[PDB]
Amino acid sequence: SERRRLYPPSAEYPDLRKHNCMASHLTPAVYARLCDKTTPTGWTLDQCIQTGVDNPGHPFIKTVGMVAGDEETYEVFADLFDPVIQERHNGYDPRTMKHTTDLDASKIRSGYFDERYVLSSRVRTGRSIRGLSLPPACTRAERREVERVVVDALSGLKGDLAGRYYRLSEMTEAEQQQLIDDHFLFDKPVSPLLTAAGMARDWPDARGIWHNNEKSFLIWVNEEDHTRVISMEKGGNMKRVFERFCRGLKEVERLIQERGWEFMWNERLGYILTCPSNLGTGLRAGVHIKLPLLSKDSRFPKILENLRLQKRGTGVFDISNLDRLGKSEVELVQLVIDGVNYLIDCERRLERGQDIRI
Amino acid sequence: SERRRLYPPSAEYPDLRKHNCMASHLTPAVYARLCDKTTPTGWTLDQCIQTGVDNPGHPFIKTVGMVAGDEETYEVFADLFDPVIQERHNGYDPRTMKHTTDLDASKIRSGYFDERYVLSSRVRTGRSIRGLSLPPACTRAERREVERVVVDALSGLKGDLAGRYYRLSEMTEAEQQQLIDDHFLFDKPVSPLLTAAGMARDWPDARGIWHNNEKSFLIWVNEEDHTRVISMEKGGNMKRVFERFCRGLKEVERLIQERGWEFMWNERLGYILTCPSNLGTGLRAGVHIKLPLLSKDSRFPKILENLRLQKRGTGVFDISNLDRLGKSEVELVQLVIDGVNYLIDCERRLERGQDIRI
Amino acid sequence: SERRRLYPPSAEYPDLRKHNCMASHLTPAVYARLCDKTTPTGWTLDQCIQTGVDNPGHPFIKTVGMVAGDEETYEVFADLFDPVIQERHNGYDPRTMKHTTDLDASKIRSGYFDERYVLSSRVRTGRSIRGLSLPPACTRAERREVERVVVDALSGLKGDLAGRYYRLSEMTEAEQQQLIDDHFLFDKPVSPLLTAAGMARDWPDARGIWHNNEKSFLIWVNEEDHTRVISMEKGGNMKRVFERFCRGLKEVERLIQERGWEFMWNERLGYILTCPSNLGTGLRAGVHIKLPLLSKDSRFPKILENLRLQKRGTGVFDISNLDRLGKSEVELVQLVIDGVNYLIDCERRLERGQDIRI
Amino acid sequence: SERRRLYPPSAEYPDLRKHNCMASHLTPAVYARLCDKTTPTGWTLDQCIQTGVDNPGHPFIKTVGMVAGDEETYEVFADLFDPVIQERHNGYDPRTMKHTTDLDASKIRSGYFDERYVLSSRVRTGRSIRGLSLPPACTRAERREVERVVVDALSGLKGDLAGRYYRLSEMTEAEQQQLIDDHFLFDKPVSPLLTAAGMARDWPDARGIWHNNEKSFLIWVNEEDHTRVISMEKGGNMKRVFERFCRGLKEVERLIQERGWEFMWNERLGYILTCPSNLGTGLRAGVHIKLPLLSKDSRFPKILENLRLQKRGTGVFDISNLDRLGKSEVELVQLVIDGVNYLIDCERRLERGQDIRI
Amino acid sequence: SERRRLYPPSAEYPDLRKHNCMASHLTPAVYARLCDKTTPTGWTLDQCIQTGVDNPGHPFIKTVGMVAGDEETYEVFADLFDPVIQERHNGYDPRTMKHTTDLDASKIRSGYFDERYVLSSRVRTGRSIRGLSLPPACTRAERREVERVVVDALSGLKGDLAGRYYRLSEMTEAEQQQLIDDHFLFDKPVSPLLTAAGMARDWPDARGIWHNNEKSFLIWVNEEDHTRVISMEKGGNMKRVFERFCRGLKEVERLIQERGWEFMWNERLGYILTCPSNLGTGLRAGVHIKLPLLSKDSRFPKILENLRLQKRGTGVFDISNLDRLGKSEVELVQLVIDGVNYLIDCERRLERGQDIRI
Ligand SMILES: Nc1ncnc2c1ncn2[C@@H]1O[C@H](COP(=O)(O)OP(=O)(O)O)[C@@H](O)[C@H]1O
Ligand SMILES: Nc1ncnc2c1ncn2[C@@H]1O[C@H](COP(=O)(O)OP(=O)(O)O)[C@@H](O)[C@H]1O
Ligand SMILES: Nc1ncnc2c1ncn2[C@@H]1O[C@H](COP(=O)(O)OP(=O)(O)O)[C@@H](O)[C@H]1O
Ligand SMILES: Nc1ncnc2c1ncn2[C@@H]1O[C@H](COP(=O)(O)OP(=O)(O)O)[C@@H](O)[C@H]1O
Ligand SMILES: Nc1ncnc2c1ncn2[C@@H]1O[C@H](COP(=O)(O)OP(=O)(O)O)[C@@H](O)[C@H]1O
Ligand SMILES: *CC(=O)N1C[C@@H](C(N)=O)Oc2ccccc21
Ligand SMILES: *CC(=O)N1C[C@@H](C(N)=O)Oc2ccccc21
Ligand SMILES: *CC(=O)N1C[C@@H](C(N)=O)Oc2ccccc21
Ligand SMILES: *CC(=O)N1C[C@@H](C(N)=O)Oc2ccccc21
Ligand SMILES: *CC(=O)N1C[C@@H](C(N)=O)Oc2ccccc21
Repeated sequence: SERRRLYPPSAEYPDLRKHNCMASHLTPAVYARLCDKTTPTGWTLDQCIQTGVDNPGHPFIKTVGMVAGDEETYEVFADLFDPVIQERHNGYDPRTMKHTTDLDASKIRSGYFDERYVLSSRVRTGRSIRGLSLPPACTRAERREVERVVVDALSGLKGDLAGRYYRLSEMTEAEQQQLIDDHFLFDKPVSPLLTAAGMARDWPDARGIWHNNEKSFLIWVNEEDHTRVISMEKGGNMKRVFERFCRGLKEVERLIQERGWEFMWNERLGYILTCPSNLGTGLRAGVHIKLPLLSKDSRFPKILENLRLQKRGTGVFDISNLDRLGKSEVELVQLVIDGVNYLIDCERRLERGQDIRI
Repeated sequence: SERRRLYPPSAEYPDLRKHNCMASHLTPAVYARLCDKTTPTGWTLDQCIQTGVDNPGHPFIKTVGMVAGDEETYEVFADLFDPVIQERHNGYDPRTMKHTTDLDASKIRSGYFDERYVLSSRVRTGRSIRGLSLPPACTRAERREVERVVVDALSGLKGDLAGRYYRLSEMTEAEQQQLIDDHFLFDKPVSPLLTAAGMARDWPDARGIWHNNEKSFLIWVNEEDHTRVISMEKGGNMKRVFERFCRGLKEVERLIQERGWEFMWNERLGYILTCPSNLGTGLRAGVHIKLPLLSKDSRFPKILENLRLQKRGTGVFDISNLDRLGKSEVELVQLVIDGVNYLIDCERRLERGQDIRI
Repeated sequence: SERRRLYPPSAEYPDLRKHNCMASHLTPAVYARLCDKTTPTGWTLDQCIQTGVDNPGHPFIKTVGMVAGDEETYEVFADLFDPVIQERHNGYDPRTMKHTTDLDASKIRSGYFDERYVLSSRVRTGRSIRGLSLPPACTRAERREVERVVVDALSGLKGDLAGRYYRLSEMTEAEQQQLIDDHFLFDKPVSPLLTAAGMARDWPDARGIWHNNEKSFLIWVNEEDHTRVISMEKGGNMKRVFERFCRGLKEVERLIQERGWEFMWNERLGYILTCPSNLGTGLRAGVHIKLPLLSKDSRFPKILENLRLQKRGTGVFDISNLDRLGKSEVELVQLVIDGVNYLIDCERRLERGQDIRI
Repeated sequence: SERRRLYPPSAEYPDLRKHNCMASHLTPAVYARLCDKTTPTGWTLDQCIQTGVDNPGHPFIKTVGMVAGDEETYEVFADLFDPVIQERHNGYDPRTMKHTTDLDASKIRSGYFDERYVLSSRVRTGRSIRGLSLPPACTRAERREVERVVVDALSGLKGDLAGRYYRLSEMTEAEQQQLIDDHFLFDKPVSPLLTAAGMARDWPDARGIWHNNEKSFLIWVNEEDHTRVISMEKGGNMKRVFERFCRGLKEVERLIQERGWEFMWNERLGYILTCPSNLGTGLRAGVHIKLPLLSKDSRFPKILENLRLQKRGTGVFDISNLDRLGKSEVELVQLVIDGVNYLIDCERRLERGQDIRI
Repeated sequence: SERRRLYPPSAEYPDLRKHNCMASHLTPAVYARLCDKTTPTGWTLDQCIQTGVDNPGHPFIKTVGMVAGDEETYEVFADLFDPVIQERHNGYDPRTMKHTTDLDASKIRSGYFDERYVLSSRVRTGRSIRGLSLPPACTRAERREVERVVVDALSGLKGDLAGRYYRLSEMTEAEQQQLIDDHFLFDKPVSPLLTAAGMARDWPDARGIWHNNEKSFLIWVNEEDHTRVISMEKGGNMKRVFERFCRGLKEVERLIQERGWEFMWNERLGYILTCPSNLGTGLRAGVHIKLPLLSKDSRFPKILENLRLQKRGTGVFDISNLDRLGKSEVELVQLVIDGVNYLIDCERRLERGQDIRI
């Protein structure tokens, strides 16, 4: 009979009285409006907000609290994501503003650093294959398809960017631990965020690591995104690292389109990834820095805020950029270079004169 | 989205903690089983049990608490009705037992009564036109169709059983009151049972009374059933009353089938009516009796139970038969005749010697 | 087979030849147009107009004659309701005009009355929970859900507006009668209007009364609407009564949205209720007045019409406002205050000089 | 399997190589376009054109060659009917032009004729009840419903226009023949045109004739349309005939809307009837005329064409108007009056001087 | 909305109060049961019974009154046809009994007649192509397909049974009349039975006559069935006529199956045709006889009944067999031969001694 009554959407509304951006930007009207929508692959709003709902989030710590199951999610649930995307990326408006992508290593300047605290340099991005559900919603078949596509493409790389693909299922635990310690691998997700998002399913099936012979170019397959590209260099020649990064990414993309596959990408958001915080470009060019001359400073938190830098624990700190949506890859790399140059120029403990220089 | 959850059937289960036969024979399993069924016309279980649920029923008073929206109901909701029908009709089992219908006025004997307390004699039955929803569920169009069919059929009656059809909408209030007082009309339903059953809808549209010239043969159209046939006689010659009743009913049925209409009827239940208490034949042959020599008796209620008689208030009492399902019309009339003959014979106040004679 | 023919809509058209606003504003074209529409929950036009069709209405008495089964009704059947709403609320046009709601007790002035005939003061409004069918169409599950939501919300009230919820099913008949006499309860619906609308179903299941300790703030749950809020004061300090009313209503609404529920509300109509006469705000601020110095007046009905006041029997009269749609709550309260001030000022029997003062 | 192929629409195209307006205005493109459309009641193009296809039509005789099964037909198959309607009604364009209806008997003048050849006067129109399929497609139930509606409405007529309804099924053959001879009945359809359209189905069930006591106002029920209204007068006082016609038609329409029924009517076409030739108003005001002074004239057909008159065989000729769509009823009646006045003024055989006077 | 109510089937029941086998074997229960069924091609019960309903049938004349729209009709509507088939074919029971078909011309004996009244001899049968709707329901495309199949098949005939196909649309009226007079053509259907059955649609499109050079073997395409085969001989050598008939029929069937087409045929009924009277074999072997020595006999109708013969008007009488279902073709031919031999043997007017000899 059609006279049976459904649960009112308000009955399913989460209890967000002690939470922290989905919780603040989710309202009864929005949930009721989106309670019945769904992407063509079956993704639904509750699945998007499950990770945030499960984890209330510690005070003073801002977490997005949602994920996307496929490309169509950002369109179907735009009314919810858009405020979150805007709040995350310091005012960027997905509805109106547009994103531009450039990967030219000629524009960059400076590049060379000073071997004082740079230690190492790295650049990282993510890429999702179109037509395949994202890790939060991907099934075993889709995950295996992503792995096959990426592996077959990378097999065609020639020259310096030529290496091998190692499957987690076929790798010894000791070797995996050694690679993790050497910063050349990813660990099994254990924090509540990933598992609540449902991205540790079927571990370690269909997760792998492709790295070049020199180990200066790595690609994680099915860890947080369909592909996570990394260009590393145990030094401070960010120019060369970014050059290798962009050229290898271009070659990988060319090989992807050769077989008929395309990276998810649209003008409003750019490259599409799971975490809305990683939308835009996904670039996280950064470096490692030392504790002594820097830890005992006066007000570096304000300095980092002024120069748009993100400081986190190594694994001595790690300094990178904050926002990926909006600015372009070359812009973000230049910003990081200028910020680290300022940091290593005004680090002087021999004298004083820190200027911040917003 | 198909992920939304319906209200569990147990959520809709009525609160029958202070009720009296649907309440005792309705259980969570039955409601859950039938919570989704429905007759082809859209009748549902909640509609069937609404009248009983609304009225808890006074203690010591047994009411069915149920109705049917059409014929298919008794099939669709048989798992629920059948215990109620069996409990009502003192053990009759609809599932196994079968019903037989006869209307021969030759079989009856005796007939003539004594003008002591008989006063008046009456016989009543009900009939439902197949293909049309019953009064609880009938719409305006179906009610008008029932009225048209019945009126056109009765127009063809000739001879003694020839009279006129009076429409309630075209009848003065004073005339209606006079007819009601003369026991030749039906009043607007006001008791909670009928209104809760939803049978007072659109009153007085499409309700009428067809009566012969002598007013000894009446038919109420759309009051409690599609048709309520009555044969009256201000006397005690039950033989003649039943003869006229059966012959007129046969003629009316013949005229009904002439135009292609059929009375609802199936072997298990016989003629189909709204109240499950009226199933079977609907016959309620009875008479009116006096107070003085009778009310002051010793244990008449036991006598009535023993002889299978129903005593109610006139409008001095009214005595008739109890059960309609099972026994046949001739059987019920003979039982009533024998019971009233016993009552009048063993009414002796001049002496004693009541024998009950179960 | 698809060759079977449906009943033409004109066949179902009611017989309104002796009725009084649905009958005047219902025409064959409108019924034919809306004969097949239905709200997503299954509400249909015939259900809306059943209450008016059953009750022809006494001459010179204006009754709306229709009800709404849910919010979408006012949209789906707008072509029928809109003329009715406009005729009821003295020219307000739902299609074009818009409604504004304010609940500020600072704007009100005067407030204090004279203890001559004021006796008592009261304010009343209604509120419907979104996502749940209205009482005319609500099922048992939806009614229980409404009761649970309201009770859980009111449990969070603290301070002066803190009290208890009493369930009808768990309340003695004598206590209920005493509360009714004290004007602190609602009686079981018995008028034909209520029952024909199907709002007495399942009585008294899921009907309750929540009142504060001082009994100056009451809330009827599932009597005529999902919630009926009342603020009472056995005096004439309308200012304080309205202050308590608005602050308590704001707190109740806040607690409602805390759990994810929202009151039905749209700009064109404001708060959505069953009777179209109660649309807009539902406010009926009024007072009780005495008979002697007032009943024997010259042309008080003209005075009430001029000052936009409604006078009805107590249970000495009750004087309040007429229209709720259009004017705002503060506006209506101020109008009532000014009207009663005029009445108690121009009540002079010591002398004459009534001015009406349209 | 869905791989099976339907017959191409061109396969069903009729063989119209020796036909006469459907054949000229039906083309392969139109048939292919409309080969799959259908009115909600199931009417299809082939049904519309069946009557024209079966009857090739004699040369020099123009017949419409199509009919409509219901109102929606004229909308659904407008691409085919519209050229036919325009060609029939001498240039009227249904798509752009609009129709206006008036029935005032005050506007008419003259009226009185000369008892030379007028003999008798008559006016005729047709009317279709909305919501019921037209005779070509109506089933038995719909035909009976039309008859019931018309009979119940006409029962309410009072005064001069009060009479009786006679059913064909209950009328003797001799009486029917006498009525036909007296021009007070219709004969069983036998022409191939009628039967090919399927309008003689179930004869004589549900066909009747309602006529007033004076027999000056007749109504044929279910002969060519749902209703055919006729006002007759064995004389030449066309003014009185038209007055009675219009007033009786107004009363009948009022009684129709009283019960909730409406005549089919839309601005573009006016009153909707089966034959597209009868669209617009259906008025055929005319008279009977004699042979001698008129037949042996010079160029009578030219005079009729110039004056917009239609001359046909009585059952001495019968002269009326040609077009119904476009001009209004009063306009058509005035045109007929002027034409007959001119005919009876220029009929002079005593002398010559015919002027035609286009 | 799904709350709208269909017309009850009893509303559509025909008015058969003055009819004659469908009318007697159609009852309200059967019509109600079959009111919604339909063959896969859309044939419905009302279409089947339309021909009988329209024509009441003269008293003392038995007509089947129904037709079939396709092969599946006899199965879908078996509950109605089966009593009619049984009543028509003197007790044959389609449900239980089975039909056997033989066409061997060796079994027949006698054959040669006496040139006294035989005059001419003829044999006729019908055949329907499987997968194509029967003439009552066939569209233009299906009719053209039947014509194409039959013509292409007959083109392959060689030897004595070689001739030409003449299309009605391409044949002069005078030639058609001459062929009709010579008993070598069929006339345009005009009887009410045919037109009511809807088998004169689109005349003369797709109707033809294929005849051999000697004109002793004819085939009517799309006149009453898809194919009507006839073998004629202006004499009395029934043996040769039947031999040619059976051999030509076998050759035609072989050519039909060559292209992948099959004659409709099932064991219960045999060859499937429109009129249920023609079911079984369709054989009507007969002869023409003279008036003088035969008309003036004593009890010829009794003789015809006893010998199972049918006498009808020529176009002097025509005598053939009565029943086709049951007995086989050879059986029917032998019965006709024996009956005519008896007739021409006991025709003696020179003396008496008629024996009837049931
Ligand atoms: N500049 C760097 N130099 C060396 N190792 C790095 C650098 N940046 C990141 N890593 C390594 O990457 C690993 C994971 O980094 P993570 O916090 O997941 O970055 P992301 O989230 O951008 O992938 C760590 O074990 C860390 O050692
Ligand atoms: N034997 C009788 N004599 C006279 N009137 C009777 C008799 N039986 C019933 N009636 C009349 O029938 C009316 C309604 O009876 P009711 O209780 O409705 O019987 P039922 O329910 O079987 O129709 C009463 O007003 C009563 O006067
Ligand atoms: N100003 C008032 N003072 C005291 N009691 C009141 C006042 N207004 C209403 N009531 C009480 O409310 C009860 C029901 O009122 P009702 O007519 O239903 O108003 P509404 O329809 O607006 O709820 C009555 O029993 C009456 O005593
Ligand atoms: N002016 C008239 N006077 C008398 N009888 C008339 C007149 N006009 C029509 N009739 C009668 O109407 C009958 C049918 O007319 P018909 O040709 O069907 O007109 P329509 O098609 O407009 O109904 C005829 O038998 C004829 O006698
Ligand atoms: N034995 C026969 N000899 C000559 N012509 C015949 C004979 N039988 C039938 N016909 C011709 O067949 C034509 C139509 O016959 P019909 O009554 O339609 O038979 P059926 O219905 O079996 O086809 C008639 O014109 C008739 O002349
Ligand atoms: C930013 C990110 O990678 N996130 C967002 C974070 C959250 N819900 O706030 O949790 C998860 C879980 C799994 C994968 C990615 C993230
Ligand atoms: C027996 C009868 O007519 N009933 C049953 C009774 C009940 N619910 O127990 O109430 C009603 C109401 C309406 C119509 C019939 C009955
Ligand atoms: C105005 C009101 O509260 N109404 C309207 C009234 C009518 N039909 O005119 O009937 C009912 C019935 C139940 C509840 C409310 C009302
Ligand atoms: C014009 C008219 O009344 N027609 C049209 C005519 C045709 N097909 O040309 O056929 C029929 C048949 C029945 C009723 C009316 C008409
Ligand atoms: C027997 C026969 O050929 N029939 C049956 C007859 C009837 N309805 O009784 O009518 C028709 C019409 C058309 C073709 C065949 C028959």
